[PDB]
Amino acid sequence: HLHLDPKVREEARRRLLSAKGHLEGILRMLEDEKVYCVDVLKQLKAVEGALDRVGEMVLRAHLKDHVIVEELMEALK
Amino acid sequence: HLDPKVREEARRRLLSAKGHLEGILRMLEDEKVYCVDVLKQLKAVEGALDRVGEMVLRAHLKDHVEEIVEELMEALK
Amino acid sequence: HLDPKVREEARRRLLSAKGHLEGILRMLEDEKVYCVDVLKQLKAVEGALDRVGEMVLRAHLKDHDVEEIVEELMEALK
Amino acid sequence: HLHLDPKVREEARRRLLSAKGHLEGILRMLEDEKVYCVDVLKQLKAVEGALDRVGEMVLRAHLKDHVAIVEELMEAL
Repeated sequence: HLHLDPKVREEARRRLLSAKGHLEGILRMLEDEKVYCVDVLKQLKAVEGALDRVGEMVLRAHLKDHVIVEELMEALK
Repeated sequence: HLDPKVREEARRRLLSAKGHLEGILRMLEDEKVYCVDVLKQLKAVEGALDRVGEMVLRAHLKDHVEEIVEELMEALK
Repeated sequence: HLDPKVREEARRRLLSAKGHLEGILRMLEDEKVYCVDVLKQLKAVEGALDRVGEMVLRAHLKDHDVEEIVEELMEALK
Repeated sequence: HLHLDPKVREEARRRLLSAKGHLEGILRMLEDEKVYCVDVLKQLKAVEGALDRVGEMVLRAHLKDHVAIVEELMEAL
């Protein structure tokens, strides 16, 4: 629906690849025996923080374009 | 140590979340992007992550001073 | 500027939120406290605040210097 | 259900009083004619941030106690 600026696209793709790499790390850690509950929670929050950052970039580009409301709101909620 | 059963369930759930994350990557690697669809997919993945975080916290809590609480709050905050 | 009707609705909703907030204050000013209820009341007040922010955001959006506009918004949304 | 430490109680009380003071400020600002949407959103976010701090205080106290139910807590979180 939008031809995203390659710069924002490549930037978002980099942050998600990182998020993905990080999630694969948690998956591997979950293969170990002495894995701590707190470590899992912390790392999950880290992946979440990275996704939020990508969401902001996408939201930014979406708004700049349109600056529709119900659909946007529905997505933010 | 995180319960082995929760560990297994967490692995299964995060593997799917990881697959979902790659779907978002593919959406971005396309020149045309539906920003709101992407925002929704991101929230969906965040929701799946939250559910696993919820499951691990619950087991960690059912299980259960200063050190304990301190580490938990650190993980939560 | 923020729609006059929105400012009005926002004041009414925030006045109740404030009244709710004082209730949490009274709960704490009590030597005996139900932690779980206090956590629930807080989340309830947080929800009322969110609904007001939601209303204000919506009106702000329905209305819409693109660059500057988005910059400020994202700054508010933080 | 719990005889909260006067120290924590007075601290949570002080922070809520400030939160309330801040909310009454927003209410007054909403009486002005040139109020900006972003300012309201920002200040509301500030009130929320202060409420989160009091909750983290109440949660820490709740946890220390019970570590020394899970459904009710999760339910509240």
